[PDB]
Amino acid sequence: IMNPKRIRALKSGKQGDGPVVYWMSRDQRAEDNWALLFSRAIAKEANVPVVVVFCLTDEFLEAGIRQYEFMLKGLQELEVSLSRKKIPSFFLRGDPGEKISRFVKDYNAGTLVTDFSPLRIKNQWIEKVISGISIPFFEVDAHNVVPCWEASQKHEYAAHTFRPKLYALLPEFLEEFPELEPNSVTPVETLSDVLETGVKALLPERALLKNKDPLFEPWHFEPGEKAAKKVMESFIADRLDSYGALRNDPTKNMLSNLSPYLHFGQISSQRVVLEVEKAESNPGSKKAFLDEILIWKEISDNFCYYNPGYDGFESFPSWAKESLNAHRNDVRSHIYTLEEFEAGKTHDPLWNASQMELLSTGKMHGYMRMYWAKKILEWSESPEKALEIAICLNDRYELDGRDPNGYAGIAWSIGGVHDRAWGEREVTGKIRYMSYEGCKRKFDVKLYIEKYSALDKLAA
DNA sequence: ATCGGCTTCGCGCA
DNA sequence: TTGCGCGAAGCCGA
Ligand SMILES: Cc1cc2c(cc1C)N(C[C@H](O)[C@H](O)[C@H](O)COP(=O)(O)OP(=O)(O)OC[C@H]1O[C@@H](n3cnc4c(N)ncnc43)[C@H](O)[C@@H]1O)c1[nH]c(=O)[nH]c(=O)c1N2
Repeated sequence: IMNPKRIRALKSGKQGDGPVVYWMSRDQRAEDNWALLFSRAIAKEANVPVVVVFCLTDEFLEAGIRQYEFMLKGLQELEVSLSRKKIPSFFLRGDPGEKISRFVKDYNAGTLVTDFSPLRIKNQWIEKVISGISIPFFEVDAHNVVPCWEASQKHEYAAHTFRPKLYALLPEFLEEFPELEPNSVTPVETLSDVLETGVKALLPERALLKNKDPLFEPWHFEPGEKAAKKVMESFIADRLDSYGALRNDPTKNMLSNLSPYLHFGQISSQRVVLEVEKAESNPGSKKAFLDEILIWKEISDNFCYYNPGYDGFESFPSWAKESLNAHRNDVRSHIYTLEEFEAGKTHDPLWNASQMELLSTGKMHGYMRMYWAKKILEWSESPEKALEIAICLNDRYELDGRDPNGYAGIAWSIGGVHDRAWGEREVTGKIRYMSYEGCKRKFDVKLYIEKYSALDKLAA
């Protein structure tokens, strides 16, 4: 009934006479969720209800109010969404490995389902969970069109080798979603406290302007499943046609803007591809866009899955390692610390501008992110430091941060992963180089700089 | 084979 | 700002 290559058995065994509970984690949405549909499926063939369980963890302390509210404001809207289909959602606070354990016990779950994520800490949690349960345990890729473990059984060296695999698998996986049928059988803190608690927890780290005013502008992106869908519709109707020709222009904003929604799972990219595919646009712009949400977004999962040190210098390709190592003792033009990068006090004002876009909006322009990471590698004392600075700023300040897409982007920029070797230079070696004067022939750099000049002088 | 083609490069010049 | 060919560069896969 559903394509069963989207399921992997974690733990086998006997079905409890209790509810089917979805350990929701990555795909925080009620529609177009292959994982919650699997849950409803084996629930219905069991005459049991489905419930959903979410577990909140101290990981929010590692980022910002901006993300925590994006996720929490979302989950309030999910709660109404599930409840109106008779699906209870329960919200746990703590370590999954040992609270999902207690839950499975306290409620005698018939079976357990979770979505798929390649992040290391999730594979730790699944382990702590299996060790402590005896009921079955399933994982479902609800996040990729083509399940990650089916797309490829190895690390793909680049897109041109991955892309033929994905598209061969595409006609059998690109399909429509079925309706989420409500519970036939009507079947731990409240959500409002966790929001306010967390906020009081994070306020003293809040980026403030020099006049105590918060730096973040929460209005560029309304959180939520509802909201996500208006973003994609308006993008397919207004911006898709221009995506190819205007995407590399930080002065326009012809991006789809879906990445904070995708990251928190508030929208499936399968619904997106689906709607794009029937859309009558420029074939140029579709291909470019399909390629970003399909090849690049998914090889970003393949990356982390097959490379446990996805955030490490060790996961760069051999040639990139030799090159950067050969240039470790090169004199650097400038050397900034994390904090000088952080507050945009470099000599480059294009760079500082993108540091200001990231600080205030929560979302740096896809093209600028690539310049940003490279001038970090140029102006830091070592690669490993460069890498560690760009991760830290990516996850602290991007709304889409803490994401497979993030590590594999940084790897690309600093370490050449999924890229190729270019003319050898000082410091950066054979890693692909970008310049301010290459930026000038592509967009009106002065316009970008002008937009974010009013922040730097009043940052501290 | 073994060779072309490779996300998002820079640069000069029309 | 446009595009177009060339440049330096390591390596996958048909
Ligand atoms: C230095 C640096 C740092 C990061 C990233 C790249 C670079 C160069 N990326 C990837 C990319 O920059 C990001 O996905 C886009 O900016 C998404 O913004 P839009 O949704 O507007 O993209 P746009 O509308 O152009 O593309 C649509 C979608 O395609 C996918 N996509 C586009 N560019 C991609 C890329 N380079 N890699 C993978 N998937 C891509 C994403 O799902 C994106 O939502 C990333 N992404 C992310 O979600 N979180 C992050 O924290 C980072 N970090």
